[PDB]
Amino acid sequence: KENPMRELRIRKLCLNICVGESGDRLTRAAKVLEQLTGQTPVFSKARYTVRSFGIRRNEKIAVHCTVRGAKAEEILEKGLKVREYELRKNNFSDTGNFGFGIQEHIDLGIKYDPSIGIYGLDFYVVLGRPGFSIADKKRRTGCIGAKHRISKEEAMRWFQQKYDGIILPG
Amino acid sequence: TNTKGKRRGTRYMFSRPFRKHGVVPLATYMRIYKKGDIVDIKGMGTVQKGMPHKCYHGKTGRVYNVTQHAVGIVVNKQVKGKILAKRINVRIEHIKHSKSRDSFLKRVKENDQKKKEAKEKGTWVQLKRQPAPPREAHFVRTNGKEPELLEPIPYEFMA
Amino acid sequence: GFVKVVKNKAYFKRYQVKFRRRREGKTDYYARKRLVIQDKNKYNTPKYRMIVRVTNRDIICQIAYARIEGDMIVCAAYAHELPKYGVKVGLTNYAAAYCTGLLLARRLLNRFGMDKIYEGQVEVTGDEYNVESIDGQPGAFTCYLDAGLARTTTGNKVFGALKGAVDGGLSIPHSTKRFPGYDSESKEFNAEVHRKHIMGQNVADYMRYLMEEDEDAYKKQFSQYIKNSVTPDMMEEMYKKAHAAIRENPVYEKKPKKEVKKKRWNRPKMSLAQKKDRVAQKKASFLRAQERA
Amino acid sequence: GRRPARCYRYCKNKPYPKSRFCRGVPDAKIRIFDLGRKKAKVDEFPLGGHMVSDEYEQLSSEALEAARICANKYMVKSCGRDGFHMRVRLHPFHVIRINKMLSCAGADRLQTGMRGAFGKPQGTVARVHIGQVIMSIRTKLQNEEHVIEALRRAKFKFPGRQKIHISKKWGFTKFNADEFEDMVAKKCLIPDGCGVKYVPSHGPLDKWRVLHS
RNA sequence: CGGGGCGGACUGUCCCCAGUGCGCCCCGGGCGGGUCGCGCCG
RNA sequence: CUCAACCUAUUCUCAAACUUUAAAUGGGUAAGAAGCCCGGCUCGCUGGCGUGGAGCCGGGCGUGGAAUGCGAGUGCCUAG
RNA sequence: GACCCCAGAAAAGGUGUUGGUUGAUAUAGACAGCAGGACGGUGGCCAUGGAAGUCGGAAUCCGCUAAGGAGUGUGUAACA
RNA sequence: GAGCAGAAGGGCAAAAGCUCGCUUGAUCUUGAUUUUCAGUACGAAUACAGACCGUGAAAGCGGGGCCUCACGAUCCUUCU
RNA sequence: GUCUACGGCCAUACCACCCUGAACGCGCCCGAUCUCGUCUGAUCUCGGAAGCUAAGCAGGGUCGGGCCUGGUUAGUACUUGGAUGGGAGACCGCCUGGGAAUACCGGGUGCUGUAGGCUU
RNA sequence: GUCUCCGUAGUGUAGGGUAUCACGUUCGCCUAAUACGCGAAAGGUCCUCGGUUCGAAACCGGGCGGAAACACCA
Ligand SMILES: [K+]
Ligand SMILES: [K+]
Ligand SMILES: [K+]
Ligand SMILES: [K+]
Ligand SMILES: [K+]
Ligand SMILES: [Mg+2]
Ligand SMILES: [Mg+2]
Ligand SMILES: [Mg+2]
Ligand SMILES: [Mg+2]
Ligand SMILES: [Mg+2]
Ligand SMILES: [Mg+2]
Ligand SMILES: [Mg+2]
Repeated sequence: KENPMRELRIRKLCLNICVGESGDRLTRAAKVLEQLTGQTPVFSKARYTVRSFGIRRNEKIAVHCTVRGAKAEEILEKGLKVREYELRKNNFSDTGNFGFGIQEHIDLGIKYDPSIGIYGLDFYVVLGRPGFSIADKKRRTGCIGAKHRISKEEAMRWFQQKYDGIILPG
Repeated sequence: TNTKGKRRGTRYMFSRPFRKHGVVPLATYMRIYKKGDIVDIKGMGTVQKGMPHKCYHGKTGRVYNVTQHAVGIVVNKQVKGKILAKRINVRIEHIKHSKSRDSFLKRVKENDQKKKEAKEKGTWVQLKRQPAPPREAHFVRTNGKEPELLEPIPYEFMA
Repeated sequence: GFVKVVKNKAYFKRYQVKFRRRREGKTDYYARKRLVIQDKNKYNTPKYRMIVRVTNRDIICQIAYARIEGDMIVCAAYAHELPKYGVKVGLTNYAAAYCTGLLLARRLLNRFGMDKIYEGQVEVTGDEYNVESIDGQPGAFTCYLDAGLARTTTGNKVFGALKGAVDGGLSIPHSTKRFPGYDSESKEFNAEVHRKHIMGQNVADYMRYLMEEDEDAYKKQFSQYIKNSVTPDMMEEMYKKAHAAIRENPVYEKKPKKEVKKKRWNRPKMSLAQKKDRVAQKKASFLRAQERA
Repeated sequence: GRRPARCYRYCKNKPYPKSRFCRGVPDAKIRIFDLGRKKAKVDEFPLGGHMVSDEYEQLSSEALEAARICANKYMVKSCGRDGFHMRVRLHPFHVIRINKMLSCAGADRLQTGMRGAFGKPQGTVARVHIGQVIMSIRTKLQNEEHVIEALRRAKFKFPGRQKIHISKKWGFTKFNADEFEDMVAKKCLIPDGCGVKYVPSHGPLDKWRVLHS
């Protein structure tokens, strides 16, 4: 009934880890993303100086990576397994894309190394349909259109159908 | 007391018209400016290079020199009690062809051709344009309708 | 409602739309001005430019000059007329880009009558070639490449079209930094792997590459190459024959077709009377439905 | 310490509003512009009376405050506290200046005379034109004589000549009284608060069907 | 102020329910301008 | 239940250093013979081209190409 | 009171007089004068020390009626 | 509704803003012109022309800063 | 009747939502050996042709917003010139010419150039 | 009116990258007890608002207070 070009699918998984300050902590956090994603992470500087958070401007504060393709799908199932395939409905967003956070990186895949820290990580998957790339395109870029957009309700079905997930009322 | 700055008092003159900012349309670059043609000096503010001074905005002159991007214009300026012909270099963004000279050239072509046709068939035709003559006599028909009688209205206080 | 509506009535009242072709994402008016505008002291001398546009399935090569009423195209060549001679499959690649650029060059020179003079580089080599005007003969046609919005990195197909045109006889200012043979680290143009790209040897290697690792993947990728048996070993000869056929007959003939009816496929605009009747009916239906309760 | 109002009666200067160039302006004397039962609906107070100026002049914020109080006390006396609604329709947006000279027996003490004479903000006045409405009162239709007398008393607090006019509009609306009721009947007008909303016969029909439903 | 016959499109009356426009031809009434125009009157 | 903030559609009153819109008066230019139209020649400038542009040389066109009024142009010396 | 500039006056008033606008009453007898009636519940309720129609807060009704306001003012401590 | 060094005004969106890459046209020259104006100078600016370069695939753009301010005769000294 | 490439004017063209789209086309789409770029073949670059018009795109619709153009507002506001006009003034009237702008009420919703396709 | 300077622990004061000193206050020691003395702790919108800045007590514009110096020649 539905067109094959309307099928929902994962655009990117967008792992992010934010630490307080630049230092060995950030470098070891970068290795944490590198081992999980098999991919070189990128550091993010602080936009402003905040004395309360003890961060200075243009200081490396966080490390983040974007994972696409089958690699993203395999990372998502590990993280969902940490949350026992149970996502709260507030986590799903109005734009049609959801995210969850994992407190401990060590539990899934990677053995703890004494050099490596105890860092957790942040998941935010972006859900898309075929043809969403027209917005990114340089030539003749355009908006996707209302019917082709993904709603919060559609994302919730996708989790409930693909991962037999449970959306708790929270 | 007033400053002598080149752009003093040009807040509105060099500003763009409402909802006509941004990219300059390219037909203004494709216009052809020969020597001896008459151009009006606007002076748009989007292009800051080759701008005319504020005293030439709204003036009309004759092109005497053509360069890669600008033209040389002989334009009359009045200084106290003397009018003297200034020569100014203005980029083509700030000028456009004057239609006063274009309409007169059309009329000359009509006049010269009309004279030619008149000689070929014989009789005489009027070439000069005359001032609006007094209205000729005419009849105005009532058409069986009495003209409506108008009356000044009484005054009463609006608001 | 808890946040100010940004796109309120006042937002649209002050909104200035961009140019139509800027809104469509087709024309870079910053680059277009520098490409189409002639010096005022050159007057009505045309400024020619080679428009190269690579489509998902086609390559379009046009030569045009700007006029106030719009661009005037003096000659056009397409990659979809390549099957008229030799190459019928694997269009919109670098080799086809060279062929359509060469076809545009030969077709334009034929129309102007300058084929015997300015033969161009008949023997295809990737090295830098530039045509020089011959004294006592009409000058070489000079035009400039209009890449459009394409990212002009090394190995872009728009430069393959440029290479075909300059080898065809057109004088287009360029350098070899953007040809596939250019080496970034050594700042050296190989001029031999560029010739391989012109002959589609990168594609030919890919076909014989995919043959030895995964057979069905090769069939998936080069499915239409299998039809009419276009094999890696015959690709260079196919492109040489295509170039020679371009040289011999570059003239374009059009298919006539007038045996067409006026079938209208778009709904016509509704008239004012129909709009008011529709509102009248909808008003009446709502009131009538209310009386049903 | 205020000068006599005759010194600032006439609109002699260009408008001089309180802005980023005119700083340090003392607040105006009048801070309240609506009194009475402001929450009364449009049908409650059909009759509207205006005070209209015949003179192009300046009205001080103190005078507007005095006339607003004078009209309020009489209406409360004659119509009850909830029997009317008054709207002052002039806001003192024009700042008047004073070039203050030392009022001592000596010009030697840096009176400076007329040097650097541009004054400091001294007050705010409202610029009124001929035919402009100064004050408006809406009430029931049997209080017409009380509206006229209340507006008559407030005239004595103003410099120039003012006329009392009983408008043909319904209340504070801009629609005629005789066409007001049937316009509401055919839903051209919809009441909100103390005013009405004109509903044009254009726009989406979805708003047309929320009416008539 | 409108009449006849064929293509689209609209309405929550959808039993051949109701309504609107356009493309061709056949008619009906009124109005204005030119017409060797043609007569009569001044 | 009420009072706030917020949003939405309205409502009163304003701007020398605000503005979508926008006069009257006003400023510039044009209303021909130094013009128009035919041919031709030169160029080291321009150039796909007999191109483009400019200059030069001959020839033909007077219904003198709005009104009104007035004779104009030009130089030196120069007081107060 | 008495003529451009110009040489002195405002707000606010007048049952002086003249003109005008709007509204109202009137032979089913207006207006003004002179002469009678101007009641019962009810000295209506809450305020109280007396407040009875008249120092005040709310209400504003009934009957006889031709007509009487559960009150316009004088007055009384309140009455009268 | 940001930013473009600063006062304000104008201008600017695959910009003139932000980030990268390569660079030194912020270089050597003659005239013309604009602005103030006496139509003198300085300062600033515009359009060219001749070199030598930078950048880009190229068209092109660049002889300082997006534009409106940011500066200095004779005599003398100092350097090239 | 339409589309593609390049455009001119730059909303009658924009914005929101809905419906339809035959054939070419334009796309979405598949892939990363080569060219070339990425934290990520997402973008860019390259090689393709299984699928799809869902989306872009085109046409249409909406008592749609905006925009464009009319009427009204209104010969009103304002204004050139004139008077030994009025008025204590503030200001106002008249003569002589010119003459707007909201609210409110209608109509319209891209035209078109060059080159090349599809449409029995 | 003109011109200049200063607002920081309870007091008097120092000083564009997490606020100093002394007195004072609190707690514990010594003393029969207080004081002295000894050992520890706490205390500060840097007058207010706006701006520059990554960052303001600081730097700049304002506004609140306080302290100065002037106002002469007839
Ligand atoms: K000044
Ligand atoms: K000034
Ligand atoms: K100068
Ligand atoms: K160059
Ligand atoms: K020297
Ligand atoms: Mg510059
Ligand atoms: Mg570019
Ligand atoms: Mg006094
Ligand atoms: Mg003044
Ligand atoms: Mg140069
Ligand atoms: Mg509309
Ligand atoms: Mg007039």
